[PDB]
Amino acid sequence: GETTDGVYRVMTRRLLGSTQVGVGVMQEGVFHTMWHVTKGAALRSGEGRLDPYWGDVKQDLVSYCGPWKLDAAWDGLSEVQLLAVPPGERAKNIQTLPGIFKTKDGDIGAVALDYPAGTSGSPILDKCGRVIGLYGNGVVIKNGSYVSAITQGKRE
Amino acid sequence: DMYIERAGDITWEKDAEVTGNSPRLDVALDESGDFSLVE
Ligand SMILES: CC(=O)Nc1cccc(C(=O)Nc2ccc3c(c2)CNC3)n1
Repeated sequence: GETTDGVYRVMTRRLLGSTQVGVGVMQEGVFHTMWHVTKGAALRSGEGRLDPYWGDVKQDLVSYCGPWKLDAAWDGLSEVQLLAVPPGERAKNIQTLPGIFKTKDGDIGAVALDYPAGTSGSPILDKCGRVIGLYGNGVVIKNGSYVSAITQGKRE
Repeated sequence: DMYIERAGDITWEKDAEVTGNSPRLDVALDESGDFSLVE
């Protein structure tokens, strides 16, 4: 299987044609995506197979082949880049200044960019190219646009 | 059965398209991992 670092599309042939259900990050031999993309199911990579290693429905994250490796955090001041990988379209970097989700358990960074549901799992990066979280879990505000959290896991 | 296809490198792009606002939202997170607007 292809295990080179980079961003990957999560595809399925169960529905009509081939459908992109999400996106993920390959880093240090571990595939990282959002839980609602795969529902914890096994993935295929050419001839190889990736099996789930860690997952949590509340965090909305899952890792394949090993533990969660991404641990960079948003600094709270700087602009970031959503490396959006939309269905049927080429990967493109969109720069934005994140907002804030104020919760009872603290504040989380949030990106106000609207992309198809099949873009879930696309990495959000800092100026160094480090993945500070994944896109695809948030809320819908008054005007109808999407505001996603910058969802980051924990590195053991 | 799901499968993965490489889509690119993870790199910061200088002079990328700068868009999107920065809203400060009061949200709640339930046990199913779903966010909702607290109002
Ligand atoms: C217009 C619009 O809605 N767009 C986008 C864009 C990205 C994601 C989603 C979405 O629906 N995310 C999602 C679905 C299921 C679950 C969770 C997040 C966490 N619990 C399960 N929508």
